[PDB]
Amino acid sequence: MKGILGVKVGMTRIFRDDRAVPVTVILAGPCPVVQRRTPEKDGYTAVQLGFLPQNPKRVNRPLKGHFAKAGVEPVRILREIRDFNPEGDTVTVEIFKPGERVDVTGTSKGRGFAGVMKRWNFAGGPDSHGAHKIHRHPGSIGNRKTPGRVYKGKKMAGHYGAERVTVMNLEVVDVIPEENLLLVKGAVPGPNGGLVIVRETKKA
Amino acid sequence: MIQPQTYLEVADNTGARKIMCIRVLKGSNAKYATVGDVIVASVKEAIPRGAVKEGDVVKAVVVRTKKEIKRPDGSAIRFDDNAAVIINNQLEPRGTRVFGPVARELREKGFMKIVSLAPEVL
Amino acid sequence: PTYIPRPRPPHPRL
Amino acid sequence: MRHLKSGRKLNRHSSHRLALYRNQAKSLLTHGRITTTVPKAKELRGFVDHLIHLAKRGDLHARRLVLRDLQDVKLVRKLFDEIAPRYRDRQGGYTRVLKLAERRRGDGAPLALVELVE
Amino acid sequence: MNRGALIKLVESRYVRTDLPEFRPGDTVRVSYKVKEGNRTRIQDFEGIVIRIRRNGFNTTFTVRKVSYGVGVERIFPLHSPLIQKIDIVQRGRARRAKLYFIRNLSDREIRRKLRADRKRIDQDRAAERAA
Amino acid sequence: AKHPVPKKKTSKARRDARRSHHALTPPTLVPCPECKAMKPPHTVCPECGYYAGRKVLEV
RNA sequence: CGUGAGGGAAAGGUGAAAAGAACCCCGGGAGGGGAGUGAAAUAGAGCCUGAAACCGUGGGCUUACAAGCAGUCACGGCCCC
RNA sequence: GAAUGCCGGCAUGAGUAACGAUAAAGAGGGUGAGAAUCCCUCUCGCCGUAAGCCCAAGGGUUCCUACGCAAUGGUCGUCAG
RNA sequence: CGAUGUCGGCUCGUCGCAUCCUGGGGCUGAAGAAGGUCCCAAGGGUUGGGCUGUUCGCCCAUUAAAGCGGCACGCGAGCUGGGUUCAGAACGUCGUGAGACAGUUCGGUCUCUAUCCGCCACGGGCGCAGGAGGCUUGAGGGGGGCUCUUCCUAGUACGAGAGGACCGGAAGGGACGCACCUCUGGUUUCCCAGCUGUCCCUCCAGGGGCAUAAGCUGGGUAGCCAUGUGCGGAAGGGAUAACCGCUGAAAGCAUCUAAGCGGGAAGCCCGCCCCAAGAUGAGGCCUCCCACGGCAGCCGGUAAGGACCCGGGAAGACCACCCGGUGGAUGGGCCGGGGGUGUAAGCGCCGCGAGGCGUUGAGCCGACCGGUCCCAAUCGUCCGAGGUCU
Ligand SMILES: [Mg+2]
Ligand SMILES: [Mg+2]
Ligand SMILES: [Mg+2]
Ligand SMILES: [Mg+2]
Ligand SMILES: [Mg+2]
Ligand SMILES: [Mg+2]
Ligand SMILES: [Mg+2]
Ligand SMILES: [Mg+2]
Ligand SMILES: [Mg+2]
Ligand SMILES: [Mg+2]
Ligand SMILES: [Mg+2]
Ligand SMILES: [Mg+2]
Ligand SMILES: [Mg+2]
Ligand SMILES: [Mg+2]
Ligand SMILES: [Mg+2]
Ligand SMILES: [Mg+2]
Ligand SMILES: [Mg+2]
Ligand SMILES: [Mg+2]
Ligand SMILES: [Mg+2]
Ligand SMILES: [Mg+2]
Ligand SMILES: [Mg+2]
Ligand SMILES: [Mg+2]
Ligand SMILES: [Mg+2]
Ligand SMILES: [Mg+2]
Ligand SMILES: [Mg+2]
Ligand SMILES: [Mg+2]
Ligand SMILES: [Mg+2]
Ligand SMILES: [Mg+2]
Ligand SMILES: [Mg+2]
Ligand SMILES: [Mg+2]
Ligand SMILES: [Mg+2]
Ligand SMILES: [Mg+2]
Ligand SMILES: [Mg+2]
Ligand SMILES: [Mg+2]
Ligand SMILES: [Mg+2]
Ligand SMILES: [Mg+2]
Ligand SMILES: [Mg+2]
Ligand SMILES: [Mg+2]
Ligand SMILES: [Mg+2]
Ligand SMILES: [Mg+2]
Ligand SMILES: [Mg+2]
Ligand SMILES: [Mg+2]
Ligand SMILES: [Mg+2]
Ligand SMILES: [Mg+2]
Ligand SMILES: [Mg+2]
Ligand SMILES: [Mg+2]
Ligand SMILES: [Mg+2]
Ligand SMILES: [Mg+2]
Ligand SMILES: [Mg+2]
Ligand SMILES: [Mg+2]
Ligand SMILES: [Mg+2]
Ligand SMILES: [Mg+2]
Ligand SMILES: [Mg+2]
Ligand SMILES: [Mg+2]
Ligand SMILES: [Mg+2]
Ligand SMILES: [Mg+2]
Ligand SMILES: [Mg+2]
Ligand SMILES: [Mg+2]
Ligand SMILES: [Mg+2]
Ligand SMILES: [Mg+2]
Ligand SMILES: [Mg+2]
Ligand SMILES: [Mg+2]
Ligand SMILES: [Mg+2]
Ligand SMILES: [Mg+2]
Ligand SMILES: [Mg+2]
Ligand SMILES: [Mg+2]
Ligand SMILES: [Mg+2]
Ligand SMILES: [Mg+2]
Ligand SMILES: [Mg+2]
Ligand SMILES: [Mg+2]
Ligand SMILES: [Mg+2]
Ligand SMILES: [Mg+2]
Ligand SMILES: [Mg+2]
Ligand SMILES: [Mg+2]
Ligand SMILES: [Mg+2]
Ligand SMILES: [Mg+2]
Ligand SMILES: [Mg+2]
Ligand SMILES: [Mg+2]
Ligand SMILES: [Mg+2]
Ligand SMILES: [Mg+2]
Ligand SMILES: [Mg+2]
Ligand SMILES: [Mg+2]
Ligand SMILES: [Mg+2]
Ligand SMILES: [Mg+2]
Ligand SMILES: [Mg+2]
Ligand SMILES: [Mg+2]
Ligand SMILES: [Mg+2]
Ligand SMILES: [Mg+2]
Ligand SMILES: [Mg+2]
Ligand SMILES: [Mg+2]
Ligand SMILES: [Mg+2]
Ligand SMILES: [Mg+2]
Ligand SMILES: [Mg+2]
Ligand SMILES: [Mg+2]
Ligand SMILES: [Mg+2]
Ligand SMILES: [Mg+2]
Ligand SMILES: [Mg+2]
Ligand SMILES: [Mg+2]
Ligand SMILES: [Mg+2]
Ligand SMILES: [Mg+2]
Ligand SMILES: [Mg+2]
Ligand SMILES: [Mg+2]
Ligand SMILES: [Mg+2]
Ligand SMILES: [Mg+2]
Ligand SMILES: [Mg+2]
Ligand SMILES: [Mg+2]
Ligand SMILES: [Mg+2]
Ligand SMILES: [Mg+2]
Ligand SMILES: [Mg+2]
Ligand SMILES: [Mg+2]
Ligand SMILES: [Mg+2]
Ligand SMILES: [Mg+2]
Ligand SMILES: [Mg+2]
Ligand SMILES: [Mg+2]
Ligand SMILES: [Mg+2]
Ligand SMILES: [Mg+2]
Ligand SMILES: [Mg+2]
Ligand SMILES: [Mg+2]
Ligand SMILES: [Mg+2]
Ligand SMILES: [Mg+2]
Ligand SMILES: [Mg+2]
Ligand SMILES: [Mg+2]
Ligand SMILES: [Mg+2]
Ligand SMILES: [Mg+2]
Ligand SMILES: [Mg+2]
Ligand SMILES: [Mg+2]
Ligand SMILES: [Mg+2]
Ligand SMILES: [Mg+2]
Ligand SMILES: [Mg+2]
Ligand SMILES: [Mg+2]
Ligand SMILES: [Mg+2]
Ligand SMILES: [Mg+2]
Ligand SMILES: [Mg+2]
Ligand SMILES: [Mg+2]
Ligand SMILES: [Mg+2]
Ligand SMILES: [Mg+2]
Ligand SMILES: [Mg+2]
Ligand SMILES: [Mg+2]
Ligand SMILES: [Mg+2]
Ligand SMILES: [Mg+2]
Ligand SMILES: [Mg+2]
Ligand SMILES: [Mg+2]
Ligand SMILES: [Mg+2]
Ligand SMILES: [Mg+2]
Ligand SMILES: [Mg+2]
Ligand SMILES: [Mg+2]
Ligand SMILES: [Mg+2]
Ligand SMILES: [Mg+2]
Ligand SMILES: [Mg+2]
Ligand SMILES: [Mg+2]
Ligand SMILES: [Mg+2]
Ligand SMILES: [Mg+2]
Ligand SMILES: [Mg+2]
Ligand SMILES: [Mg+2]
Ligand SMILES: [Mg+2]
Ligand SMILES: [Mg+2]
Ligand SMILES: [Mg+2]
Ligand SMILES: [Mg+2]
Ligand SMILES: [Mg+2]
Ligand SMILES: [Mg+2]
Ligand SMILES: [Mg+2]
Ligand SMILES: [Mg+2]
Ligand SMILES: [Mg+2]
Ligand SMILES: [Mg+2]
Ligand SMILES: [Mg+2]
Ligand SMILES: [Mg+2]
Ligand SMILES: [Mg+2]
Ligand SMILES: [Mg+2]
Ligand SMILES: [Mg+2]
Ligand SMILES: [Mg+2]
Ligand SMILES: [Mg+2]
Ligand SMILES: [Mg+2]
Ligand SMILES: [Zn+2]
Repeated sequence: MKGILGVKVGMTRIFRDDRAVPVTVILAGPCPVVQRRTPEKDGYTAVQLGFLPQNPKRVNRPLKGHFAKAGVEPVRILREIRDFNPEGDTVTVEIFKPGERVDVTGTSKGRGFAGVMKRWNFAGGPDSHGAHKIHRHPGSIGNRKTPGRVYKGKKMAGHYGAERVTVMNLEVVDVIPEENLLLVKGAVPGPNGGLVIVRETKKA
Repeated sequence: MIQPQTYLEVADNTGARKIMCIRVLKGSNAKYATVGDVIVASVKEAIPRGAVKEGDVVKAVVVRTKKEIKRPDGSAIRFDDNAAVIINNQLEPRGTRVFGPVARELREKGFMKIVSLAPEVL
Repeated sequence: PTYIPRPRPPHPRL
Repeated sequence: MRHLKSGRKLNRHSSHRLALYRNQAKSLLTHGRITTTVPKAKELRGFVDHLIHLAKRGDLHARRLVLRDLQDVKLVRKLFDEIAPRYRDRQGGYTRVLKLAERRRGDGAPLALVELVE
Repeated sequence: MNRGALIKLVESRYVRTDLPEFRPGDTVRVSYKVKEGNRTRIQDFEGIVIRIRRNGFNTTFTVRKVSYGVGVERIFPLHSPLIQKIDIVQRGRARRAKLYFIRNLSDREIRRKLRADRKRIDQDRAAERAA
Repeated sequence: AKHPVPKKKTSKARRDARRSHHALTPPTLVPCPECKAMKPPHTVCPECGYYAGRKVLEV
């Protein structure tokens, strides 16, 4: 298993064997190893990486001593990669070669309080033929006296988006290590400027 | 984007001029036919002494559509109408000629007779 | 006790 | 949702809002300082800045552009002749907004002042 | 970081430059490389460019042509490597950027509405007087 | 609708418990550097008319 | 209230005596705080007595892993006499 | 202690729905203990076979002016039928 | 009976299993292919139409299939109201009659405000024996689970022929789900142009109001989007169902079983995605502060930190969350690029003129990508450990 942190730059498309290829561009590297997790000290294996340099005048004392115990300049974000144990102390995009498959995690776009039609693709109501103020409504939520309650997990309106989402089996399309770029074919969760994680794919 | 109730101009010389799609032959519940897709239709308007006549329930292949078809090279093509060519159960054209341009998509989908007969494959 | 608002008709349970 | 949308609405349709901004532009340019509410104040900045900038350019075209929102030759004359010259080397930032300590009694609204700068 | 610039950077390897600028209302001939399994050949497509939508590398123009009785529009990507070449055949004058209206016009009404752009035709002939 | 209604009167315990979130936050205040009078931060001082270290309006 | 015939309420009590609170203080006023009257002013005119529901301030015990017709029985803790 | 009892009082729902045409407002100046709400000016909008003007019915001082803001005004009020 | 709203439809599902399809099997009057019958299996799936108020049913066109039932014949404080089920009117029929009818016909008021449980979301409090900033383990949950065609193997096995495999291997689809906006396609309430009437500024020229809460029309960035794009169902490991066995007695034979072992499903456990230590059983690791002054208690000044206040944000109903606060690019302006519009005003020339041409891809120009301290995030305030006992 290998992973690296990154930022979603945006989408475009390239041309590869006379074929339009939609791609998302990820500024991934470079990620300093900040702490390693061993089954000795921690009970599992992982590598806490760092990403994006931070103004020292904004890094408080508990965190300063954490980076110092690794000899790493203070960084904005710290995320771990499970069961990944690199050799060096820096993880760069050259750990991905074109033609590989990756899974990408991001924070999906925040739809806020979302109705049942937008959230759950409910059919809504009719818009004519006598419908009375129910055009975007969910209809029935239960039975009658039996069971006398609404199930847990019932699909209702409420906050939708800004949650953790992972797309799987995204083809790596190109790697531009001089700019620490990573071209992935397809869509990636969340907005441009958002944070992503780019692991090896668990599909086969 | 052809669905049941859609009218299509008849692109061949079978005698039919308009057909109204009643089914999309593409699995259990496909919603739409585009170029290359077989449909079942009803002859709504034919000329007299034709191989087909109004009322016939015939098969057809859609050869050009008003909605654009996209392509792997990033290009897209759209026509001024939805048109179709009437075919037999072995996918061959019941007629003798095909009027107008046809979608290149018809080639790889196995309509090489209809592509040959076309005055132009766009 | 000014005006007596007449009550809604019941649902026809016939 | 509202993602990446620029523009306050201020509970006014398309033509009321504009007339609000144009009436506030007229009043501020006229008196040099007006008091309004904080949200209205923040939006008036850019509306008024652009006019002052157009006056700095001084061409006939600009005058007629400005006159579309201000409609007062005399005030537009004052804007081109007295106001614009004292910003010749100021690259933007022709206005400022400073919040006020007290609220109105009848609707508790927070106020602020808007003024042209020096 | 400059996200726009990175995008621009990623695109640069594919940006064409060798194509004649044109405008909606121009009549143009696109020579487009297309494959007829498994051979590949050039298929010309001549028509009025009715529309150009700009997005840097992602610009795409729409060309309209009537063909054996049926109106046909194709959309090309202005940097597609499938475009072999583009030839300007007529320079027409539009009053607006998008010409969807000509879809409902007669042949003579189109000709009346898009009269020859003498000013840019003079430029096309003004050039090609080179070394 | 079919006109929903409360089914029992709310006990003094449940009523006041719903108000367990109804207390006011005392106003945020800071001393003014010039006249030392207490006032909310980020506003012109209403007592001496000073902000950012200068006179800004009459009071 | 009802066009009308007609229907048809609620609402008593300062103190022995107005001695019904000069004057001063806060306040726009209302209201209060002093001063004064009285045997008595939580008899101050929104006035005898001043019950209960109901609202509140303060104090003692108690309560944020708990299953309830709210009590009863037992033991233990804390507070008071 | 019960009569969907009678009269009175006070709770709950609740700081909740609502504050009565989506013609529309902004600023400056003045008054005043107090001003989004009163006066003045400037800008903006609405009506104009009317949302302007004049009669009759009906209403009965609501007219004009001064001094007022407890209540009435669905907020505020220094303004007012 | 001091009221338990009644058909059908819509919406929304959830369960059963006597299984419609898909998976696994035994027997076959099972050559192959395709069927029949019974067993195991409820994971997923189970189409669009014509008629009728219909449920039902018939029909058309498909499909792997177009399953049957429970949930107050599920669901009217969720909708509908065509039918039933008031008062009108008429037909047939019955009644001298008034009127009557599981007889027909046309029409006929469906109630803004959710208190408690339940459900979807989001906080506040306290707790997790010192206080803090991070990063995490995953007990336990939830989600997901479908399937078809074509090709190779091979016109081989099988078959007189027609027809036509297993096993194994490729490619492409339908529907569904999550995400996204590069392309395609929407919108884009003032981003640009054009246009009529009228009132106006200022007479021309140029413009502004109104004609809708954009006057109309042609366009249209960001965002939000599907009709558009990416990706998912798995693989694999384990244990089983029916069923098939190996070895094997009782019972010299035989027997899948009594000792023991093996194979075997779209199902089950795990695996994948998401939540998740209020998991009070309150977990772990990295790092920071640390004996404060005075009478497991209290009252004070601090610590590491935190909150307030502010500028804001593809975060958002409030709240919360995330970023920034002058040692600063957070918002606003200004500048550049993008992008939209499609050649401004003014002047010069031409035409009696409406106009035309040039200056000119001009002018105007929201949100996009960046730059720049020009304006505003001034100045500050308040909380906040001294670590119980064995
Ligand atoms: Mg993340
Ligand atoms: Mg959704
Ligand atoms: Mg949807
Ligand atoms: Mg709908
Ligand atoms: Mg209705
Ligand atoms: Mg309703
Ligand atoms: Mg409606
Ligand atoms: Mg909805
Ligand atoms: Mg019911
Ligand atoms: Mg129950
Ligand atoms: Mg969220
Ligand atoms: Mg016929
Ligand atoms: Mg006919
Ligand atoms: Mg034709
Ligand atoms: Mg909206
Ligand atoms: Mg912004
Ligand atoms: Mg409002
Ligand atoms: Mg308007
Ligand atoms: Mg501007
Ligand atoms: Mg301020
Ligand atoms: Mg304030
Ligand atoms: Mg109802
Ligand atoms: Mg209703
Ligand atoms: Mg109600
Ligand atoms: Mg309650
Ligand atoms: Mg009470
Ligand atoms: Mg209480
Ligand atoms: Mg109580
Ligand atoms: Mg309560
Ligand atoms: Mg409350
Ligand atoms: Mg409280
Ligand atoms: Mg009366
Ligand atoms: Mg009377
Ligand atoms: Mg009496
Ligand atoms: Mg007496
Ligand atoms: Mg007396
Ligand atoms: Mg006495
Ligand atoms: Mg007396
Ligand atoms: Mg005084
Ligand atoms: Mg007094
Ligand atoms: Mg007092
Ligand atoms: Mg007194
Ligand atoms: Mg005595
Ligand atoms: Mg007493
Ligand atoms: Mg007494
Ligand atoms: Mg007495
Ligand atoms: Mg008393
Ligand atoms: Mg009393
Ligand atoms: Mg108490
Ligand atoms: Mg427990
Ligand atoms: Mg406890
Ligand atoms: Mg005991
Ligand atoms: Mg009794
Ligand atoms: Mg009683
Ligand atoms: Mg009573
Ligand atoms: Mg009450
Ligand atoms: Mg009451
Ligand atoms: Mg509230
Ligand atoms: Mg309520
Ligand atoms: Mg509410
Ligand atoms: Mg109400
Ligand atoms: Mg409200
Ligand atoms: Mg109302
Ligand atoms: Mg009103
Ligand atoms: Mg109103
Ligand atoms: Mg209007
Ligand atoms: Mg103004
Ligand atoms: Mg004023
Ligand atoms: Mg006022
Ligand atoms: Mg006032
Ligand atoms: Mg006035
Ligand atoms: Mg008139
Ligand atoms: Mg009179
Ligand atoms: Mg009267
Ligand atoms: Mg008067
Ligand atoms: Mg007066
Ligand atoms: Mg009053
Ligand atoms: Mg008052
Ligand atoms: Mg008063
Ligand atoms: Mg009085
Ligand atoms: Mg009142
Ligand atoms: Mg009042
Ligand atoms: Mg009122
Ligand atoms: Mg007031
Ligand atoms: Mg007064
Ligand atoms: Mg009953
Ligand atoms: Mg009752
Ligand atoms: Mg009852
Ligand atoms: Mg009842
Ligand atoms: Mg069911
Ligand atoms: Mg069974
Ligand atoms: Mg089966
Ligand atoms: Mg089988
Ligand atoms: Mg079988
Ligand atoms: Mg056989
Ligand atoms: Mg077989
Ligand atoms: Mg099943
Ligand atoms: Mg089922
Ligand atoms: Mg059906
Ligand atoms: Mg029909
Ligand atoms: Mg039907
Ligand atoms: Mg039916
Ligand atoms: Mg039937
Ligand atoms: Mg089958
Ligand atoms: Mg029912
Ligand atoms: Mg049912
Ligand atoms: Mg029902
Ligand atoms: Mg109803
Ligand atoms: Mg119903
Ligand atoms: Mg119900
Ligand atoms: Mg109900
Ligand atoms: Mg009916
Ligand atoms: Mg009806
Ligand atoms: Mg009746
Ligand atoms: Mg008869
Ligand atoms: Mg008779
Ligand atoms: Mg009849
Ligand atoms: Mg009827
Ligand atoms: Mg009718
Ligand atoms: Mg009837
Ligand atoms: Mg009605
Ligand atoms: Mg009601
Ligand atoms: Mg509630
Ligand atoms: Mg309850
Ligand atoms: Mg919490
Ligand atoms: Mg912990
Ligand atoms: Mg688990
Ligand atoms: Mg639990
Ligand atoms: Mg073969
Ligand atoms: Mg043979
Ligand atoms: Mg196979
Ligand atoms: Mg875009
Ligand atoms: Mg788009
Ligand atoms: Mg588009
Ligand atoms: Mg577009
Ligand atoms: Mg757009
Ligand atoms: Mg504009
Ligand atoms: Mg306009
Ligand atoms: Mg005009
Ligand atoms: Mg003019
Ligand atoms: Mg006007
Ligand atoms: Mg008007
Ligand atoms: Mg209209
Ligand atoms: Mg438009
Ligand atoms: Mg459009
Ligand atoms: Mg398995
Ligand atoms: Mg055997
Ligand atoms: Mg044996
Ligand atoms: Mg055994
Ligand atoms: Mg086994
Ligand atoms: Mg096994
Ligand atoms: Mg499967
Ligand atoms: Mg987590
Ligand atoms: Mg955790
Ligand atoms: Mg437990
Ligand atoms: Mg914990
Ligand atoms: Mg905010
Ligand atoms: Mg901060
Ligand atoms: Mg600071
Ligand atoms: Mg900035
Ligand atoms: Mg900036
Ligand atoms: Mg710009
Ligand atoms: Mg540009
Ligand atoms: Mg451009
Ligand atoms: Mg020109
Ligand atoms: Mg010009
Ligand atoms: Mg001109
Ligand atoms: Mg002349
Ligand atoms: Mg331009
Ligand atoms: Mg620009
Ligand atoms: Mg700098
Ligand atoms: Mg301070
Ligand atoms: Zn001060």
